Amino acid sequence: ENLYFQSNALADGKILHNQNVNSWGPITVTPTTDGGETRFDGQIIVQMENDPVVAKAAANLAGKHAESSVVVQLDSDGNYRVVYGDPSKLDGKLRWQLVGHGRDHSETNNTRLSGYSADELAVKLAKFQQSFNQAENINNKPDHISIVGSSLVSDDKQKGFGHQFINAMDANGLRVDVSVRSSELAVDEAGRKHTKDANGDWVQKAENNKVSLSWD
Ligand SMILES: O=P(O)(O)O[C@H]1[C@H](OP(=O)(O)O)[C@@H](OP(=O)(O)O)[C@H](OP(=O)(O)O)[C@@H](OP(=O)(O)O)[C@H]1OP(=O)(O)O
Ligand SMILES: [Cl-]
Repeated sequence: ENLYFQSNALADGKILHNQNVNSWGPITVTPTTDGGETRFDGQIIVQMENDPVVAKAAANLAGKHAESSVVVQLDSDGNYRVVYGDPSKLDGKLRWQLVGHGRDHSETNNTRLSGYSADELAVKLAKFQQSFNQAENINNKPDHISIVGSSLVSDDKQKGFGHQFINAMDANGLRVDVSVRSSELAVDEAGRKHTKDANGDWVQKAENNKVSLSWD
């Protein structure tokens, strides 16, 4: 069990590959059925790097709400490809879940998601919104961003990547709520997230491992 999770922890993938989306490996979603109520009418799972753990996590997240999820692979040039789902159905309250490995540890934990600083990520997402909305003729923006990478906010939840990111997103014209984890993070086969607690056990719904940043 813990074997599966440490193997799937979303930190420090050895080979960073975020360039040229056409060269990325595909994903296949296996829709699952036990994931009950979601407040989002639709969501985009944004795969930020070509890594097998990241690809698997993105597919698993999609499978939890297969009918209303779109998976996009998004590269360093801002080119993307829709690898799962129907962008034209995205309506109502939307979430984006960003999937990638956190890297480059500091006193406030990881400083990079899929090779991007908080500010670079915000720029990439703002360009992505513009490009996607015009290519797919959608006009919807997220209400929430869930950061699906390991340890991207400080242990005390006051500093780090998540804070720089929510502020940078707003400075780029996207005011959104952001959920982000201070612990190691992994996604199971049902698309549920598990975090590593203080003892070192992989656990579910540990609120001390997550913070939800908001414009109150
Ligand atoms: O309702 P549940 O089955 O317990 O699932 C929740 C819910 O996700 P769904 O949209 O899939 O229902 C949360 O979404 P919120 O409305 O709270 O945002 C999500 O939180 P994030 O959006 O922050 O990712 C949370 O994830 P976590 O385990 O980090 O709380 C996740 O629970 P699962 O991990 O069990 O899917
Ligand atoms: Cl709500």
